[PDB]
Amino acid sequence: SELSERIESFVETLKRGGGPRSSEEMARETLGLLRQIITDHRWSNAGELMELIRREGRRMTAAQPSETTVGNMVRRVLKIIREEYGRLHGQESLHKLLTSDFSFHYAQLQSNIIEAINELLVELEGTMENIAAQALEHIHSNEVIMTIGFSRTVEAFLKEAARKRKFHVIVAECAPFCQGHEMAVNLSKAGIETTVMTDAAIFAVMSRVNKVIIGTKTILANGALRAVTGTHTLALAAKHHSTPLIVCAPMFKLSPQFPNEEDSFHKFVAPEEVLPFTEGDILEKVSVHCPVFDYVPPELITLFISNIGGNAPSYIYRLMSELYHPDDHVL
Amino acid sequence: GSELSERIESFVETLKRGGGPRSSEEMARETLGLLRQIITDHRWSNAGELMELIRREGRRMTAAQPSETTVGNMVRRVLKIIREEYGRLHGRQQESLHKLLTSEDFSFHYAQLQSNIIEAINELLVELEGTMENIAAQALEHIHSNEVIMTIGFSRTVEAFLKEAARKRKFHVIVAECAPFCQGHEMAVNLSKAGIETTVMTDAAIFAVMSRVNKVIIGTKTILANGALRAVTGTHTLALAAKHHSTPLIVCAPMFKLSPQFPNEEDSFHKFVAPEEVLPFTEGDILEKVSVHCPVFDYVPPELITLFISNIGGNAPSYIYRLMSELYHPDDHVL
Repeated sequence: SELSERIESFVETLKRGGGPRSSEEMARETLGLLRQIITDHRWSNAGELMELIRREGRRMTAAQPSETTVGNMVRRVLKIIREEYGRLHGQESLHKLLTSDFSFHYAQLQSNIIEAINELLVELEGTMENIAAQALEHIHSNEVIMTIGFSRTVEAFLKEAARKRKFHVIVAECAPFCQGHEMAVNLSKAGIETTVMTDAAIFAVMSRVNKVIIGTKTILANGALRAVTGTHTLALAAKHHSTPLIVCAPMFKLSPQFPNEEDSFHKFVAPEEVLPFTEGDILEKVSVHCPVFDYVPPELITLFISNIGGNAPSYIYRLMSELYHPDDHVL
Repeated sequence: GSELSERIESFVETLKRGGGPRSSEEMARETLGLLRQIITDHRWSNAGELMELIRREGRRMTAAQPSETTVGNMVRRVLKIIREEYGRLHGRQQESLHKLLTSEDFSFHYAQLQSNIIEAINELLVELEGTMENIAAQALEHIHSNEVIMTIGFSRTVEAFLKEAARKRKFHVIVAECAPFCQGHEMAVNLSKAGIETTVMTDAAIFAVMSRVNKVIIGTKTILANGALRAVTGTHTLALAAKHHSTPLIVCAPMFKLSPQFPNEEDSFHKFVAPEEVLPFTEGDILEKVSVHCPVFDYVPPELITLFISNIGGNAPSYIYRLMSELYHPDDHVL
């Protein structure tokens, strides 16, 4: 019952508040939990294993829809299972239509699944290092960069680029949770000549910014972004001034979902962050809304930097085909 | 008398043959002096006869070199001055709805007229003296610290603008040479002598460098009726790149470069010169079949222009229609 209590603790942590702060920690925890589910649970065929994984994935995704990394890991494990079963047993395209199965047992499938999960974890470990390594090809000397909020990938990007180049960074605090101050302090401690501003100044100073480098929470199927609130205005200003918008996002933040799906997209938190409880009687008559995430259309994004290199949003669909099976979108 | 005719012939021959005077300010001053001499050293009875004489002289001077719009601008300014003086000293405009809802002759010689006109012309000449300094004085309210300015060709007004701004602030200026007459090198070295930290490049790199440029400050040869520009070649591309990157485009141009004509005279708009500058005569037999065109001016639509800086201050391209309505009379456009 150790696995059951681990699953319950994970679900409760997802529901109440994020234990693993970094998304990489969440992905690693999900992968470890899925590995324990595969090993400990007793299954004969591949189909029953897939349906079990689907059940726990549905529970975990229902725990917190905004946290898409859990669902991404579940779907990656499902595609790994499908690929291994196909390899040990014997893609919607025009070629397939013109040219032209579970419930079979294979004893050695489990070891292949386990080793595939292990190599997936190994790849997961070094994503930020790869992004930082390729950072130096996009920053030139005496450049001006703009960042919104706090993202570890972007700060690693900038700190690796700062070892050989001198550039200016402008960080806009992400109100109400003003986490841009922490990133600005961290970058200033590395001597990167940073500046702190509020969101309201973004369009005021974008005319003097050479390029924008941002992180994200989720990349959708069409190349759209689920980012921190205020990123849509940032992208609109960048498009207005034609400054390139670079998104430093690893491959596990890539979700096969589409924008218009149940409208449970943004995450709404207590209005105490926006309007304090000490205002008084006016709070009876005032509707306060505090979204924490924002939708960014794919046409406002210039480039995607990931552990496999640089890509355009127009190619994102292909990265969907190589990662998730079309029958695992619904989960 | 005879000396006036000799001066007129010399002026028209200098206009139609080559350069002279060097600067547009000097050309405007010479045109105004010639017009003053015509007004004084000639006998006319009515104001209409003086207007007809000025019309004939201006027609000849503009036919000498249509690309030099400053001569026509001075002629039309003198005609407007004559109209204003006759109206003020005879009775007590601009074809508005107000005049249409509330409902001429230029005879009746009045003795006090002529002298008054001369005075007005002198006033005009006075504001020709401090025009460049007036434009340059307001450079410190458009340049901020560590800015990146970009310029095309050689412009004395822009040179004075930047040299006055550099006395109290540090900024970077990129000059794109205006091929074939690479006059941007002279402006670049002139700015470098003032320690403005200037960069030189060919004007094929305008779009590549526009991504790192904060403001574009350029001169012009003529401002058209709708706010359009007749500028050196490559200015239309520069404006297009600035509009693509939404970098503000500032035009530093005096008030005597305003021409009441519209861009529908496209045939004579550009000044086509010998193709020797583009393709040398030493190419050989291929010159027999190749068509080479070397325009020195091009048309910039008003929608690509952000601001107009002149000796009367800053303005938007949407207000140009008013300024010319205060400078020229509608019946004097055709001349």
